[PDB]
Amino acid sequence: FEDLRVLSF
Amino acid sequence: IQRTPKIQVYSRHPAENGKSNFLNCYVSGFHPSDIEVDLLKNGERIEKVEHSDLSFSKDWSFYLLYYTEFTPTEKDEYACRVNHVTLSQPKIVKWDRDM
Amino acid sequence: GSHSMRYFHTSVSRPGRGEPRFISVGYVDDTQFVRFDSDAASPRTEPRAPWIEQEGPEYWDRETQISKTNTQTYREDLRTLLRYYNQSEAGSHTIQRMSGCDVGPDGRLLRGYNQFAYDGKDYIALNEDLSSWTAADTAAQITQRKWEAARVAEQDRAYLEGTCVEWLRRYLENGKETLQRADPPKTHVTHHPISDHEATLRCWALGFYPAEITLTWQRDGEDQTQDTELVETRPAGDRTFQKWAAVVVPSGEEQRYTCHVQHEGLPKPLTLRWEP
Repeated sequence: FEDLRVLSF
Repeated sequence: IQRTPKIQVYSRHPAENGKSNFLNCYVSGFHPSDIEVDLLKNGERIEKVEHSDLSFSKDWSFYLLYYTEFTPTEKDEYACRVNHVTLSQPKIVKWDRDM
Repeated sequence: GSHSMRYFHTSVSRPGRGEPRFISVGYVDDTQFVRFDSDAASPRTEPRAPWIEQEGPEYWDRETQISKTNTQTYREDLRTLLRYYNQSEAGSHTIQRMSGCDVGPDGRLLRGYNQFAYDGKDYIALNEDLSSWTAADTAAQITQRKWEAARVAEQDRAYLEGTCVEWLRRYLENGKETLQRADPPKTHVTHHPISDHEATLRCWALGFYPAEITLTWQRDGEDQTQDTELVETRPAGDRTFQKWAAVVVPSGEEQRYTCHVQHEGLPKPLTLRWEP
Protein backbone atom coordinates (compact mmCIF):
# COMPACT_ATOMS: atom_id res chain seq x y z
CA PHE A 1 0.00 0.00 0.00
CA GLU A 2 1.25 3.52 -0.87
CA ASP A 3 0.14 6.79 0.74
CA LEU A 4 -0.23 10.32 -0.54
CA ARG A 5 2.97 12.32 -1.00
CA VAL A 6 3.50 14.15 2.29
CA LEU A 7 4.42 17.52 0.76
CA SER A 8 5.36 19.09 -2.56
CA PHE A 9 9.00 20.20 -3.36
CA ILE B 1 22.68 14.60 -19.92
CA GLN B 2 21.01 11.51 -21.48
CA ARG B 3 21.62 7.73 -21.40
CA THR B 4 21.36 5.43 -24.42
CA PRO B 5 19.47 2.12 -24.22
CA LYS B 6 21.10 -1.26 -23.86
CA ILE B 7 19.13 -3.75 -26.04
CA GLN B 8 18.79 -7.55 -25.73
CA VAL B 9 16.66 -9.68 -28.08
CA TYR B 10 15.92 -13.24 -27.01
CA SER B 11 13.31 -15.87 -26.44
CA ARG B 12 11.37 -16.74 -23.25
CA HIS B 13 12.26 -20.44 -23.63
CA PRO B 14 15.17 -22.12 -25.54
CA ALA B 15 14.29 -21.88 -29.24
CA GLU B 16 12.91 -25.03 -30.91
CA ASN B 17 11.85 -24.83 -34.60
CA GLY B 18 8.07 -25.17 -34.92
CA LYS B 19 7.40 -24.72 -31.18
CA SER B 20 5.43 -21.64 -29.95
CA ASN B 21 7.49 -19.32 -27.73
CA PHE B 22 7.79 -15.58 -26.91
CA LEU B 23 10.14 -13.12 -28.60
CA ASN B 24 11.45 -10.50 -26.18
CA CYS B 25 13.20 -7.21 -26.64
CA TYR B 26 14.49 -5.82 -23.34
CA VAL B 27 15.60 -2.17 -23.35
CA SER B 28 17.31 -0.85 -20.23
CA GLY B 29 19.73 1.74 -18.90
CA PHE B 30 18.11 4.64 -20.76
CA HIS B 31 17.10 8.19 -19.84
CA PRO B 32 14.73 9.94 -20.70
CA SER B 33 11.94 7.40 -20.72
CA ASP B 34 10.43 8.05 -24.17
CA ILE B 35 11.53 5.26 -26.50
CA GLU B 36 10.25 3.54 -29.63
CA VAL B 37 10.56 -0.19 -29.92
CA ASP B 38 9.44 -2.44 -32.78
CA LEU B 39 9.76 -6.20 -33.12
CA LEU B 40 10.44 -7.30 -36.71
CA LYS B 41 9.73 -10.50 -38.61
CA ASN B 42 11.79 -10.68 -41.88
CA GLY B 43 12.28 -6.87 -41.67
CA GLU B 44 8.52 -6.07 -41.22
CA ARG B 45 6.85 -4.76 -38.02
CA ILE B 46 4.98 -7.30 -35.90
CA GLU B 47 1.55 -5.86 -34.89
CA LYS B 48 0.07 -5.71 -31.35
CA VAL B 49 3.37 -6.30 -29.49
CA GLU B 50 2.82 -5.86 -25.73
CA HIS B 51 5.12 -4.15 -23.24
CA SER B 52 5.68 -3.97 -19.50
CA ASP B 53 4.77 -0.96 -17.38
CA LEU B 54 7.46 1.72 -17.10
CA SER B 55 9.87 1.21 -14.17
CA PHE B 56 13.45 2.01 -13.38
CA SER B 57 16.62 0.79 -11.68
CA LYS B 58 18.56 2.05 -8.62
CA ASP B 59 20.51 4.44 -10.86
CA TRP B 60 17.21 5.99 -12.14
CA SER B 61 17.61 4.49 -15.63
CA PHE B 62 14.46 3.07 -17.19
CA TYR B 63 13.69 -0.40 -18.47
CA LEU B 64 10.94 -1.96 -20.58
CA LEU B 65 10.22 -5.44 -21.92
CA TYR B 66 8.48 -5.66 -25.35
CA TYR B 67 7.18 -9.15 -26.20
CA THR B 68 5.09 -11.16 -28.66
CA GLU B 69 4.12 -14.81 -29.11
CA PHE B 70 6.03 -16.41 -32.05
CA THR B 71 6.81 -19.83 -33.50
CA PRO B 72 10.47 -19.77 -34.69
CA THR B 73 11.47 -21.53 -37.94
CA GLU B 74 14.93 -22.07 -39.52
CA LYS B 75 14.38 -19.35 -42.21
CA ASP B 76 12.43 -16.56 -40.40
CA GLU B 77 14.62 -13.67 -39.19
CA TYR B 78 13.61 -11.72 -36.07
CA ALA B 79 14.98 -8.45 -34.78
CA CYS B 80 14.27 -5.51 -32.49
CA ARG B 81 14.40 -1.93 -33.80
CA VAL B 82 14.86 0.85 -31.23
CA ASN B 83 14.79 4.63 -31.47
CA HIS B 84 15.66 7.02 -28.64
CA VAL B 85 16.70 10.70 -28.47
CA THR B 86 20.33 9.53 -27.93
CA LEU B 87 20.37 7.73 -31.33
CA SER B 88 20.87 9.43 -34.74
CA GLN B 89 19.20 6.49 -36.50
CA PRO B 90 17.19 3.44 -35.29
CA LYS B 91 19.36 0.62 -33.88
CA ILE B 92 18.52 -2.90 -35.09
CA VAL B 93 19.54 -5.93 -33.00
CA LYS B 94 19.03 -9.29 -34.64
CA TRP B 95 17.70 -12.27 -32.73
CA ASP B 96 20.44 -14.91 -32.30
CA ARG B 97 19.21 -18.08 -30.49
CA ASP B 98 22.64 -18.36 -28.79
CA MET B 99 22.42 -14.87 -27.11
CA GLY C 1 14.69 -14.90 3.47
CA SER C 2 14.60 -11.09 3.33
CA HIS C 3 12.09 -9.16 1.22
CA SER C 4 11.39 -5.71 -0.15
CA MET C 5 8.48 -3.58 -1.22
CA ARG C 6 9.06 -0.68 -3.61
CA TYR C 7 6.94 1.91 -5.38
CA PHE C 8 8.43 3.54 -8.47
CA HIS C 9 6.94 6.90 -9.57
CA THR C 10 7.72 8.57 -12.88
CA SER C 11 6.26 11.97 -13.93
CA VAL C 12 7.28 13.43 -17.30
CA SER C 13 6.42 16.88 -18.68
CA ARG C 14 5.57 17.32 -22.37
CA PRO C 15 5.09 21.04 -23.11
CA GLY C 16 2.59 21.62 -25.89
CA ARG C 17 1.28 18.01 -25.52
CA GLY C 18 -0.97 18.38 -22.45
CA GLU C 19 -0.14 17.82 -18.78
CA PRO C 20 2.64 15.60 -17.37
CA ARG C 21 1.87 11.88 -17.34
CA PHE C 22 2.19 10.10 -13.97
CA ILE C 23 2.94 6.36 -13.57
CA SER C 24 3.13 4.48 -10.26
CA VAL C 25 4.17 0.80 -10.18
CA GLY C 26 4.49 -1.33 -7.06
CA TYR C 27 6.75 -4.39 -6.52
CA VAL C 28 7.36 -6.99 -3.87
CA ASP C 29 10.91 -8.22 -4.56
CA ASP C 30 11.03 -8.73 -8.37
CA THR C 31 7.26 -9.16 -8.74
CA GLN C 32 5.17 -6.22 -9.93
CA PHE C 33 1.72 -6.24 -8.31
CA VAL C 34 0.04 -2.86 -9.06
CA ARG C 35 0.04 -0.09 -11.64
CA PHE C 36 -1.59 3.32 -12.19
CA ASP C 37 -1.19 5.39 -15.37
CA SER C 38 -2.72 8.88 -15.70
CA ASP C 39 -2.78 8.46 -19.54
CA ALA C 40 -5.06 5.41 -19.41
CA ALA C 41 -8.58 6.08 -20.85
CA SER C 42 -9.98 5.52 -17.32
CA PRO C 43 -7.08 5.85 -14.79
CA ARG C 44 -7.35 3.38 -11.97
CA THR C 45 -4.98 1.44 -9.69
CA GLU C 46 -5.01 -2.01 -11.23
CA PRO C 47 -3.81 -5.47 -10.09
CA ARG C 48 -0.75 -6.97 -11.80
CA ALA C 49 -0.27 -10.14 -9.70
CA PRO C 50 -2.86 -12.81 -8.74
CA TRP C 51 -2.36 -12.50 -4.95
CA ILE C 52 -3.36 -8.78 -4.83
CA GLU C 53 -6.72 -9.45 -6.56
CA GLN C 54 -8.34 -10.40 -3.25
CA GLU C 55 -8.00 -6.84 -1.92
CA GLY C 56 -11.46 -5.32 -1.53
CA PRO C 57 -13.03 -2.34 -3.29
CA GLU C 58 -11.81 0.09 -0.58
CA TYR C 59 -8.18 -0.82 -1.44
CA TRP C 60 -8.63 -0.03 -5.14
CA ASP C 61 -10.71 3.09 -4.51
CA ARG C 62 -8.28 4.51 -1.92
CA GLU C 63 -5.14 3.77 -4.03
CA THR C 64 -6.78 5.23 -7.14
CA GLN C 65 -7.57 8.48 -5.31
CA ILE C 66 -4.05 8.59 -3.85
CA SER C 67 -2.53 8.23 -7.31
CA LYS C 68 -4.87 10.85 -8.82
CA THR C 69 -3.84 13.34 -6.10
CA ASN C 70 -0.14 12.33 -6.46
CA THR C 71 -0.43 13.00 -10.25
CA GLN C 72 -1.25 16.62 -9.38
CA THR C 73 1.55 16.93 -6.76
CA TYR C 74 4.14 15.81 -9.33
CA ARG C 75 2.81 18.36 -11.86
CA GLU C 76 3.26 21.06 -9.20
CA ASP C 77 6.80 19.72 -8.51
CA LEU C 78 7.73 19.86 -12.19
CA ARG C 79 6.66 23.54 -12.26
CA THR C 80 8.63 24.17 -9.05
CA LEU C 81 11.85 22.66 -10.43
CA LEU C 82 11.71 24.85 -13.54
CA ARG C 83 11.94 27.78 -11.12
CA TYR C 84 14.60 26.23 -8.85
CA TYR C 85 16.86 25.40 -11.84
CA ASN C 86 16.09 28.60 -13.81
CA GLN C 87 14.80 26.52 -16.77
CA SER C 88 12.48 27.48 -19.61
CA GLU C 89 8.93 26.17 -20.07
CA ALA C 90 10.05 24.63 -23.46
CA GLY C 91 11.78 21.44 -22.40
CA SER C 92 10.60 18.01 -21.22
CA HIS C 93 11.70 17.05 -17.70
CA THR C 94 11.27 14.05 -15.44
CA ILE C 95 10.76 13.52 -11.70
CA GLN C 96 11.23 10.01 -10.27
CA ARG C 97 10.69 8.64 -6.80
CA MET C 98 11.50 5.32 -5.22
CA SER C 99 10.11 4.48 -1.80
CA GLY C 100 9.56 1.38 0.27
CA CYS C 101 11.02 -0.93 2.85
CA ASP C 102 13.17 -3.99 3.36
CA VAL C 103 12.28 -6.62 6.01
CA GLY C 104 14.23 -9.61 7.33
CA PRO C 105 13.03 -13.26 7.58
CA ASP C 106 11.14 -12.40 10.82
CA GLY C 107 9.38 -9.48 9.08
CA ARG C 108 11.26 -6.85 11.09
CA LEU C 109 12.20 -3.54 9.39
CA LEU C 110 15.74 -3.64 7.96
CA ARG C 111 15.50 -0.15 6.38
CA GLY C 112 13.26 2.33 4.65
CA TYR C 113 13.66 4.49 1.53
CA ASN C 114 12.18 7.69 0.16
CA GLN C 115 14.29 9.26 -2.58
CA PHE C 116 13.81 11.44 -5.62
CA ALA C 117 15.56 12.35 -8.86
CA TYR C 118 15.18 15.16 -11.40
CA ASP C 119 16.20 14.49 -15.01
CA GLY C 120 17.79 11.20 -13.87
CA LYS C 121 20.04 12.76 -11.22
CA ASP C 122 19.69 12.55 -7.46
CA TYR C 123 17.56 15.40 -6.07
CA ILE C 124 16.71 14.69 -2.39
CA ALA C 125 16.80 11.48 -0.37
CA LEU C 126 15.64 10.53 3.11
CA ASN C 127 18.70 9.23 4.99
CA GLU C 128 18.75 5.75 6.55
CA ASP C 129 17.94 7.31 9.95
CA LEU C 130 14.49 8.30 8.51
CA SER C 131 15.06 11.65 10.22
CA SER C 132 17.36 13.78 8.00
CA TRP C 133 17.79 14.51 4.28
CA THR C 134 20.57 14.46 1.73
CA ALA C 135 20.06 17.29 -0.84
CA ALA C 136 22.13 16.91 -4.04
CA ASP C 137 22.47 20.65 -4.79
CA THR C 138 21.32 24.15 -3.77
CA ALA C 139 17.90 23.70 -5.47
CA ALA C 140 17.22 20.53 -3.40
CA GLN C 141 18.38 22.42 -0.30
CA ILE C 142 15.30 24.70 -0.79
CA THR C 143 13.08 21.57 -0.62
CA GLN C 144 15.14 20.35 2.36
CA ARG C 145 14.48 23.61 4.28
CA LYS C 146 10.75 23.38 3.45
CA TRP C 147 10.61 19.71 4.50
CA GLU C 148 12.53 20.31 7.72
CA ALA C 149 10.14 23.17 8.62
CA ALA C 150 7.09 20.97 7.98
CA ARG C 151 8.60 17.88 9.75
CA VAL C 152 8.08 15.74 6.60
CA ALA C 153 10.65 13.13 7.67
CA GLU C 154 8.56 12.22 10.74
CA GLN C 155 5.57 11.51 8.52
CA ASP C 156 7.64 9.47 6.03
CA ARG C 157 9.19 7.52 8.95
CA ALA C 158 5.70 6.66 10.28
CA TYR C 159 4.66 5.23 6.86
CA LEU C 160 7.94 3.31 6.41
CA GLU C 161 7.92 1.73 9.92
CA GLY C 162 4.17 1.10 10.05
CA THR C 163 2.12 0.84 6.85
CA CYS C 164 4.99 -0.26 4.61
CA VAL C 165 6.13 -3.14 6.76
CA GLU C 166 2.59 -4.22 7.72
CA TRP C 167 1.38 -4.37 4.13
CA LEU C 168 4.57 -6.08 2.92
CA ARG C 169 4.03 -8.77 5.62
CA ARG C 170 0.41 -9.19 4.41
CA TYR C 171 1.41 -9.47 0.76
CA LEU C 172 4.12 -12.03 1.58
CA GLU C 173 1.51 -14.19 3.35
CA ASN C 174 -1.13 -13.80 0.62
CA GLY C 175 1.45 -14.51 -2.11
CA LYS C 176 3.45 -17.11 -0.15
CA GLU C 177 3.22 -19.70 -2.99
CA THR C 178 5.26 -17.45 -5.33
CA LEU C 179 6.82 -14.61 -3.33
CA GLN C 180 8.32 -17.12 -0.89
CA ARG C 181 9.51 -19.57 -3.56
CA ALA C 182 13.00 -19.30 -5.07
CA ASP C 183 13.34 -20.94 -8.48
CA PRO C 184 17.00 -21.98 -9.01
CA PRO C 185 18.70 -21.35 -12.34
CA LYS C 186 18.82 -24.09 -15.01
CA THR C 187 22.45 -23.86 -16.22
CA HIS C 188 24.52 -24.99 -19.23
CA VAL C 189 27.69 -24.04 -21.08
CA THR C 190 27.79 -23.53 -24.84
CA HIS C 191 30.89 -23.40 -27.08
CA HIS C 192 31.28 -21.55 -30.33
CA PRO C 193 34.51 -21.40 -32.37
CA ILE C 194 35.36 -17.79 -33.39
CA SER C 195 38.35 -18.85 -35.54
CA ASP C 196 40.99 -21.58 -35.64
CA HIS C 197 42.69 -19.82 -32.67
CA GLU C 198 39.82 -19.01 -30.26
CA ALA C 199 36.38 -20.05 -29.12
CA THR C 200 33.65 -18.48 -26.98
CA LEU C 201 32.43 -20.27 -23.85
CA ARG C 202 29.03 -18.98 -22.69
CA CYS C 203 27.61 -19.87 -19.31
CA TRP C 204 23.83 -19.65 -19.14
CA ALA C 205 21.40 -19.30 -16.23
CA LEU C 206 17.67 -19.57 -17.09
CA GLY C 207 14.36 -19.73 -15.29
CA PHE C 208 15.48 -18.28 -11.94
CA TYR C 209 13.67 -16.15 -9.38
CA PRO C 210 14.48 -13.75 -7.74
CA ALA C 211 16.66 -11.83 -10.19
CA GLU C 212 19.75 -11.56 -7.95
CA ILE C 213 22.44 -13.99 -9.16
CA THR C 214 26.25 -14.24 -9.41
CA LEU C 215 27.65 -15.74 -12.60
CA THR C 216 31.45 -15.81 -13.02
CA TRP C 217 34.14 -17.52 -15.08
CA GLN C 218 37.47 -18.70 -13.62
CA ARG C 219 40.60 -19.67 -15.58
CA ASP C 220 42.76 -22.10 -13.54
CA GLY C 221 40.68 -21.05 -10.50
CA GLU C 222 41.30 -17.30 -10.97
CA ASP C 223 38.30 -14.93 -11.47
CA GLN C 224 38.15 -13.49 -15.03
CA THR C 225 36.17 -10.32 -14.16
CA GLN C 226 38.04 -8.06 -16.62
CA ASP C 227 37.83 -10.59 -19.51
CA THR C 228 34.19 -11.71 -19.07
CA GLU C 229 31.29 -10.32 -21.16
CA LEU C 230 28.36 -10.28 -18.68
CA VAL C 231 24.89 -9.27 -19.95
CA GLU C 232 22.39 -7.54 -17.69
CA THR C 233 19.96 -9.89 -15.97
CA ARG C 234 16.81 -9.86 -18.12
CA PRO C 235 13.15 -10.86 -17.63
CA ALA C 236 11.82 -13.93 -19.46
CA GLY C 237 8.19 -12.71 -19.18
CA ASP C 238 6.98 -15.75 -17.09
CA ARG C 239 8.24 -14.16 -13.74
CA THR C 240 11.73 -15.67 -14.16
CA PHE C 241 15.02 -14.14 -15.22
CA GLN C 242 17.91 -15.02 -17.48
CA LYS C 243 21.63 -14.14 -17.59
CA TRP C 244 24.77 -15.26 -19.39
CA ALA C 245 28.52 -14.71 -19.04
CA ALA C 246 30.99 -15.35 -21.86
CA VAL C 247 34.74 -15.67 -22.20
CA VAL C 248 36.97 -15.90 -25.31
CA VAL C 249 39.36 -18.78 -24.78
CA PRO C 250 42.46 -20.05 -26.65
CA SER C 251 41.60 -23.16 -28.67
CA GLY C 252 42.44 -26.25 -26.65
CA GLU C 253 42.27 -24.50 -23.27
CA GLU C 254 38.47 -24.91 -22.71
CA GLN C 255 38.90 -27.29 -19.75
CA ARG C 256 40.88 -24.71 -17.80
CA TYR C 257 37.67 -22.62 -17.52
CA THR C 258 34.92 -23.10 -14.97
CA CYS C 259 31.66 -21.26 -14.57
CA HIS C 260 30.44 -20.47 -11.02
CA VAL C 261 26.78 -19.82 -10.19
CA GLN C 262 25.37 -18.49 -6.90
CA HIS C 263 21.62 -18.02 -6.35
CA GLU C 264 19.20 -18.08 -3.36
CA GLY C 265 17.51 -21.19 -4.88
CA LEU C 266 20.80 -23.15 -4.81
CA PRO C 267 21.74 -24.76 -1.44
CA LYS C 268 25.35 -24.97 -2.70
CA PRO C 269 27.01 -22.79 -5.43
CA LEU C 270 27.42 -24.64 -8.75
CA THR C 271 30.58 -25.23 -10.78
CA LEU C 272 30.08 -26.00 -14.52
CA ARG C 273 32.39 -26.67 -17.44
CA TRP C 274 31.97 -27.13 -21.16
CA GLU C 275 30.90 -30.75 -21.59
CA PRO C 276 31.84 -31.84 -25.16
